[PDB]
Amino acid sequence: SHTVKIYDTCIGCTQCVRACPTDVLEMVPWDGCKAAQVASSPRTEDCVGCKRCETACPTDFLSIRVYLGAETTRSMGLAY
Amino acid sequence: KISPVANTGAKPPYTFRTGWALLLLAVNFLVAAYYFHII
Amino acid sequence: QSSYLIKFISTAPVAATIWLTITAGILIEFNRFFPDLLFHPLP
Amino acid sequence: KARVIVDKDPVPTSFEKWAQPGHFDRTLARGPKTTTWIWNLHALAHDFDTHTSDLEDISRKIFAAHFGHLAVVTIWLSGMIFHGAKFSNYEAWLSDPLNVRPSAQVVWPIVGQDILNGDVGGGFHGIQITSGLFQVWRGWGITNSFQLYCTAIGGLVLAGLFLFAGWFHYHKRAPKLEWFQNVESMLNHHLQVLLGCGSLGWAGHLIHVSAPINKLMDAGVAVKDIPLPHEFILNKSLLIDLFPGFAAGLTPFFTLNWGQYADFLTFKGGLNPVTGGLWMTDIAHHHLAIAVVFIIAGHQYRTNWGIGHSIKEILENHKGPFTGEGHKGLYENLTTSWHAQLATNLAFLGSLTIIIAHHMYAMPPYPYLATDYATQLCIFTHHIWIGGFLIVGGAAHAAIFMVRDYDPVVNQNNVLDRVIRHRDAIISHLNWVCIFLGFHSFGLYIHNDTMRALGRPQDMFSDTAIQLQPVFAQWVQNLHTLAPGGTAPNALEPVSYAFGGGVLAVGGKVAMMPIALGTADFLIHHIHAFTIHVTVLILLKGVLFARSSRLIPDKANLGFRFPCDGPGRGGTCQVSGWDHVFLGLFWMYNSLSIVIFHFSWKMQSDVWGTVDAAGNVSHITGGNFAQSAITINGWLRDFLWAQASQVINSYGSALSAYGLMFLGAHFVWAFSLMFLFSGRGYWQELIESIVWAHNKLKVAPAIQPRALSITQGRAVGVAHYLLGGIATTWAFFHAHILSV
Amino acid sequence: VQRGSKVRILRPESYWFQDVGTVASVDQSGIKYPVIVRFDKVNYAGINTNNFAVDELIEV
Amino acid sequence: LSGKTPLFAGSTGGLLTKAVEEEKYAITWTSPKAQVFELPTGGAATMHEGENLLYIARKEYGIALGGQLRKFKITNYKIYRILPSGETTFIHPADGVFPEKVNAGREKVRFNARSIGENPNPSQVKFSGKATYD
Amino acid sequence: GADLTPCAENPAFQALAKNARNTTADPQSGQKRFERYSQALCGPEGYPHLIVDGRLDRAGDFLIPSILFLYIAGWIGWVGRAYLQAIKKDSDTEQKEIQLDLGIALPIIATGFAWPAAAVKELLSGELTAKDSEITVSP
Ligand code: CLA
Ligand code: CLA
Ligand code: CLA
Ligand code: CLA
Ligand SMILES: CC1=C(C/C=C(\C)CCC[C@H](C)CCC[C@H](C)CCCC(C)C)C(=O)c2ccccc2C1=O
Ligand code: SF4
Ligand code: SF4
Repeated sequence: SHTVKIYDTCIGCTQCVRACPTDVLEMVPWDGCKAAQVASSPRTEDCVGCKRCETACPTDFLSIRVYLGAETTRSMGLAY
Repeated sequence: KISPVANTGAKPPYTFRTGWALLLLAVNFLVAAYYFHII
Repeated sequence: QSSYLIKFISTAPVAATIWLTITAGILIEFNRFFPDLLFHPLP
Repeated sequence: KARVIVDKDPVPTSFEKWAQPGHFDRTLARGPKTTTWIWNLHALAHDFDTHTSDLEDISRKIFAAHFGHLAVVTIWLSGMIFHGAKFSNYEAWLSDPLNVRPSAQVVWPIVGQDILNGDVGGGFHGIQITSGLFQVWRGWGITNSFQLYCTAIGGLVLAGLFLFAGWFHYHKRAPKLEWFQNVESMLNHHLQVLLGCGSLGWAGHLIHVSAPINKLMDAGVAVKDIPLPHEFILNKSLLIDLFPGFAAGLTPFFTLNWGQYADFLTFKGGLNPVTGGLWMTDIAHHHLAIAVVFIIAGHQYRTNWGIGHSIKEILENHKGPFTGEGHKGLYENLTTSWHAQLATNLAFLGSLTIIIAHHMYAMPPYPYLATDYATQLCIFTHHIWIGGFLIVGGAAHAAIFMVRDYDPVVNQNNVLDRVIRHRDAIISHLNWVCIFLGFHSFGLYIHNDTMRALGRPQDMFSDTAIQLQPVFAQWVQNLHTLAPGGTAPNALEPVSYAFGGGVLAVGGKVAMMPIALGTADFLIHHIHAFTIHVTVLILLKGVLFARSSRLIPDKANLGFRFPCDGPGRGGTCQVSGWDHVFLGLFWMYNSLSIVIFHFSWKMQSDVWGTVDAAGNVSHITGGNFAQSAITINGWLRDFLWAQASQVINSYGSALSAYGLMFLGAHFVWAFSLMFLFSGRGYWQELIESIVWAHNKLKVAPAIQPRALSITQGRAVGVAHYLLGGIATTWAFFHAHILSV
Repeated sequence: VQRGSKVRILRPESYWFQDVGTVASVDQSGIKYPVIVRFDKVNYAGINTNNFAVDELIEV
Repeated sequence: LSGKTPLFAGSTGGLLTKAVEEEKYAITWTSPKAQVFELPTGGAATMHEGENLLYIARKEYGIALGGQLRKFKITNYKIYRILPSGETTFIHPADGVFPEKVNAGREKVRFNARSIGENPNPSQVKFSGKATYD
Repeated sequence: GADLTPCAENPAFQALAKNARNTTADPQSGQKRFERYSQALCGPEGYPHLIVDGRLDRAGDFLIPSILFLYIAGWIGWVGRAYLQAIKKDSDTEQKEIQLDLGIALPIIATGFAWPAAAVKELLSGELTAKDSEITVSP
């Protein structure tokens, strides 16, 4: 399915997890001193690719990037 | 930061650029001289 | 106050409208008296 | 319980807000950081629902906004009447209406406009109008210019009163909300006074002023000899000579001896032979009958005295077996949301404007309209196009209500709630009808277009070959011919000569004629039904799925107007209720563009044309509609290619401007495709590289440039697409008929 | 770089690349991209701020 | 799964044969009060006093519904994934804490220590099965 | 030219002068138009064909109108550029573009008649252009 990649420029807004409709994302802690918050993509099978996460990311350019790929019943949002 | 987006390595006069340009300009004046029957 | 009214003309549309009308009026003025021009006459 | 509450000095009248643009919203008020702020400043200007949540400020803004709008319409109508006074040939048109063309515009002697001023008769060189105001002012009884001058001044005065009112009712004297919510008082007042008494007064005008004036002018009396309207009131001998019913006076009215007024109140039900137009006496009997009906109809609702209905009671009691709670909760919707009221008022008003166009051509209600083929088409076309736009707006605001103002608590198992539940069944079946009609209605043209090319006319769906006769319409036609003396015993003639009767010839031209329905008309009426159903499919789907969909469950939080939700789920593009409206407008165009061509070709072919004294009619195209309108090539050959000859050859004549705008309209239509096909992703990249050149030369702008938004690019396209589309037919219809 | 200083950003794949900007503050910690910067020109999303590293910045 | 279905007469927008054949999801929640709420796909329904249950064709319908319930001040919403063999799993709050808030048990998944700007050029990676974003 | 002759020898031009089609309110505008048009060369169709070759004899066709535009056009661009750079120094720059501070603009609009003289000064110096490293460019 699709792949959501999260890069070093995260700052811990948490907005990506909120805008997501499918709960593909989760905020995890960082062992480092940067912050106690990093975005993750644990369940990418439910990613549909609506790019709402990329609309809520206030970086110079996207810390969290969604790369489209192979399709499935879930990623296409087909209730039939 | 691999490739610089701006070019470098040229001096104010730009001799090599100007020499070929003035030559191309001279042919145009020559064809014009043939058009006006100056030659 | 009068200052508030001047800024309304200072805005883009009212300023653009008055200027282009003055600009257009000059051309319509010139084409009236001097009817048709395609080239400058040659002395 | 319908009191008049008015607040005192709600808002000041300072000029300071003019200085600061963006006072609408907190976002726009901050500043213009980018160029999208400029486009957003306009797209939200009349969106009062976004500015303030307080419903009072919404209604006060709207009530004052209508007043400024009426000032515009009154200034417009006054200008038409003013142009009729100074720059017009109306006074010459009255003496010789048939052989003189109507004109009201004069271009100035400058670079070469002056060719547009053409000989239209009456010693006047000007543009030939097609609005029909000359026929209107004649029906009103205006016989000189000064009398026409005074009416223009009153409109400007009336315009100022409307303009003064909105200031008065927004700055000084603002009504509260519950003053607006008294809908029961609103309906009584509008029905009885605006529509009832307004019609009643016009009956007094037609009886006193118009009908005697029209009768004298029709009987050969010169305009100089016709008395003025005031003289009829003072001297009653004049009315008695024309209408002897006045000799009895008002006593027969109160004693119910209404037969005495049979002279000037009639049911002739036909057109005046001398002037193509309905009898003024019927128009007098007309408005008198309707005023009583409207005045009666208004008293239904309660309005503080206990006598009448609560509309809530009528709706709630109209439930049934298949609809659980019925109309319970709707009255709260119409009273809560302005958008829902707009959707109803705009949709049905649009359908009126189409119905009006249909009644007017078959029943010309003004003198000398039928002979003026130019005025009939332009009126029939303009009204259909207006009604088409309004009907589409009704679906838009229906969706805006559903996104913003729809409450699930109120609409709980009501009629609206059930429709949303089985929205799938409504659309899947409507989809089947659209495919069924499109195959049959249009595929039959392809079969005829194919068979004729193969050389098999025996197999066409034609009048001589296999034929599809509209037997039901042929039958309903026949009843209206036999209704006079049958099911309409007091009717002398059929209601319209289009249904049947005999040919009516005003001068050399035919005013109206029976419209025989053949196989060609069978197909076209289904084409119209086909295009209308698809337009409903696009719009109705926009309303029901505006709130949610299987593809997008939460479509309301995104809003009514949003471009997409990402490239996920396949592609979620043009899923909003806005984008459905954007699509329906193209189909509204395709729906109505055939209507005006069906009217233009048939009337030219079957109805209109010069008639000989011996009884032979020579139509304009001569039966071209019967055999050629069953194939697409015929519409391309006999209608578009043939009738457009006057347009392209209009250069060097008074009609040359039509050939230009006919040509320039093709530009804007193609210019639309630049926006519809393309996309913002390209254009911001091009603006990027162009900004580099300005940053180089230090011409960079402070307001950073930004490409047009996605939905805006669709909005601009449909604007050009319809503007360049309609304007083409506008010049094609004008120049072809003004020459013919 | 110090507080209030104007700097040219050298990071590519950025909207304000090769453009000046004022340093609002610096995080005195071991975090990557500590320096906060504010520019006059907004980006496409309208953020008007972003954190950047010291190596990318040059003191104008 | 135990709960009362919200009372609504039915709607064409709902579960299809994909529910029985492939998978269906179910959302459960507890209420203080019986109220009216808009369903994820068309219509309105009257949620019961406590322990409500609803079967939804997709996971998006539930989280979309969960946002609506939060506006009614209900945060004890739970989603399940029901397979045709009856298998049920606690899908959305796999950890009891919500995804927005932090928990120690979680770990990084698909993290790139580099920046997007430092991605490798694709010409460096061709005829190898590798993608640039890895 | 291509079968191109002077006006008076051309028979086509003689006929078109009779069919005047007077443009302006002046009754003899049509005759005065064709009279002034005698200088240009007319083809077989009888319409004047301009020559933009650059001959001094026919500078009125394009060359004289050519210079008249560029002087006007540089006035517009130079005034726009100076007005824009002047705004950039002030505090609120965005609002000034929409709402024009005429106190700043009209002095700048007054200047511009000698736009080439001010242009060459910024041309010789680095005022006209900017460094490529200063400008933003995509990767
Ligand atoms: C007597 C003068 C006067 C003055 C000083 C004001 C002043 C004000 N009015 Mg007001 N108003 C007036 C008359 C006046 N009004 C009248 C006569 C009406 C009845 C129509 C209204 C109805 C009215 C409403 C309903 C509202 C205001 C509002 C306002 C405030 C903000 C207006 C603003 O910034 O936009 C200034 C806008 C303009 C100058 C543009 C106006 C465009 C006119 C009306 C239409 C032109 C149509 C034109 C023919 C179209 C051609 C198109 C084509 C040729 C291109 C401000 C205090 C608003 C307010 O209080 O905000 C909270 C508000 O909601 N007014
Ligand atoms: C009684 C009529 C009526 C009324 C009162 C409204 C009122 C409204 N509409 Mg609406 N609408 C109507 C009819 C009406 N509409 C019709 C008939 C259609 C179908 C075409 C629509 C389609 C429609 C859409 C699709 C949308 C609205 C929206 C809105 C709201 C905001 C619009 C706004 O900010 O205005 C400002 C609007 C503009 C500045 C657009 C200008 C369009 C120009 C006039 C087009 C050019 C036409 C012109 C004749 C061309 C020739 C001249 C030109 C060459 C110079 C507002 C409540 C918006 C909304 O979401 O509501 C909340 C929205 O998105 N309307
Ligand atoms: C000429 C161009 C054209 C055509 C043919 C169509 C056709 C269609 N559009 Mg459409 N559309 C168009 C342009 C066109 N569109 C444009 C430009 C837009 C943008 C505004 C849209 C926007 C649009 C929307 C928004 C909607 C449609 C819908 C429809 C469908 C209506 C159902 C119907 O008529 O039955 C099908 C009829 C035909 C295809 C007509 C010709 C068929 C012939 C008679 C049969 C072919 C002969 C034979 C079998 C061929 C066999 C060959 C063999 C060798 C394979 C239909 C598929 C609606 C829809 O899908 O609802 C069902 C809908 O909602 N369209
Ligand atoms: C889409 C509309 C349409 C229709 C209605 C027709 C109709 C016809 N075509 Mg034709 N055609 C069309 C489009 C159409 N054409 C197009 C688009 C082309 C171009 C490719 C052609 C090209 C063409 C050629 C080249 C020829 C025809 C011919 C014919 C005729 C013979 C049909 C035949 O043999 O099929 C037989 C039909 C069937 C076996 C099935 C019909 C389906 C039935 C009626 C369904 C009924 C459903 C029922 C009511 C529901 C039950 C409900 C339940 C509860 C009980 C007939 C008049 C022939 C001819 O010579 O014409 C005289 C011929 O040679 N056609
Ligand atoms: C061309 C195009 C653009 C770009 C269009 C733009 C940028 C239109 C710009 C219109 C005007 C000309 C901008 C400048 C307005 C100035 C105020 C005018 C100067 C003032 C004088 C005229 C007085 C899109 O953004 C787009 C988006 C989505 C789908 C298709 C398209 C599309 O086709
Ligand atoms: S930068 Fe993007 S991914 Fe990082 S916390 Fe903010 S919204 Fe989430
Ligand atoms: S594309 Fe959609 S599913 Fe994927 S992370 Fe963004 S919001 Fe979540």
